[PDB]
Amino acid sequence: ERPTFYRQELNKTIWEVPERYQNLSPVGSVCAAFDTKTGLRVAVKKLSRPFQSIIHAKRTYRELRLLKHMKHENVIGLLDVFTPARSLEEFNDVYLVTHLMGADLNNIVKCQKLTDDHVQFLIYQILRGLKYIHSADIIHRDLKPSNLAVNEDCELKILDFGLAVATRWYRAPEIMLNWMHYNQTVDIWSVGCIMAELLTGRTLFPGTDHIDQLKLILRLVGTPGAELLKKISSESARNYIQSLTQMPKMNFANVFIGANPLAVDLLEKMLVLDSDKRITAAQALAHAYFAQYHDPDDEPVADPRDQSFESRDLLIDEWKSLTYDEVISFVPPPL
Ligand SMILES: CCCCCCCCO[C@@H]1O[C@H](CO)[C@@H](O)[C@H](O)[C@H]1O
Ligand SMILES: CCCCCCCCO[C@@H]1O[C@H](CO)[C@@H](O)[C@H](O)[C@H]1O
Repeated sequence: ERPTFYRQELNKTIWEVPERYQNLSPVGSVCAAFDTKTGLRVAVKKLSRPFQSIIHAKRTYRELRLLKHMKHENVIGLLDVFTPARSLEEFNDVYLVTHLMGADLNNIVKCQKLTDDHVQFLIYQILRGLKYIHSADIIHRDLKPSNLAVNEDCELKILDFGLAVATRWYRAPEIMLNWMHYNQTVDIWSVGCIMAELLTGRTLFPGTDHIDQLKLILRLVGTPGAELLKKISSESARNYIQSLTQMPKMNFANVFIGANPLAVDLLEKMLVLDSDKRITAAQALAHAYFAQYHDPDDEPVADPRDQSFESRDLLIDEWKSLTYDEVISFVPPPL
């Protein structure tokens, strides 16, 4: 079963991969390549210093376990995870493979004009992915147009977590403020931002820094009431924003002109300041805007994940060894 490998140097390091992967070419760290096995293009990444230390080794372990768990049409999946190591002593390097998708929301929104119909389809698919991820007790904290890949048949996948500045544009405000603990609806904020952009062709909130970012948000959704108070995040953050000048809530129908009234009704549930009042992925899926696609029996949740490890105090070589095993025991997606 063991594949045949080959070495090569690639920008200050040796890559040692199976020969089904041809024409490795870097974007770092990461390489794009072509899989002669599946006839498709792929992305390959080699972790750096997986086992730097107790801290890293265990994070490596947790991240790998998380990634092999991801099994959903709208979410990225492992094609392959391999080591050139033939045994534990020489075990230091881990390599990951997924499909290299073709296009992303960023580049398609730059040059095709979407209709209300395209948008429903697209956003449906993100929501479908989000719900799965969320169900897995995971918060993407970084959804954005370039995190969202699509292929020729218009299938969309979310990509950008547990792995790898050009945008605070999609960040929930509470993340601007350093809330230190987050609701999953942070992502929902990003989703409304992305939808607005797909509808209008342009960025909803193109701030040039953290503070300017808040100001733009406040110009659309309105200054909040004394729920400023329940931000003992930072007295000086609190005061700072209390100092801002006050803005009325804009009516979304008068901002998103020509849009499907169902679509405007959705944004208004997603672009809400209080994370406690944002609609969740699950509810968004049922919104009448998606009537054409909604199918409650076809919008699956993630299965239970065993996370015993997270508490155990292990030395580095124990952590390294639990990693070796997950490598060994990776079983590939069919076809
Ligand atoms: C469903 C997701 C895939 C993206 C589709 C690419 C954009 C197609 O093209 C769009 O089609 C509309 C009519 O259907 C036209 O009115 C628009 O002007 C045009 O930009
Ligand atoms: C820009 C000025 C207003 C700040 C945004 C309001 C805070 C968002 O919502 C807050 O998020 C927290 C979790 O993230 C929750 O624990 C809080 O209960 C909730 O109020």
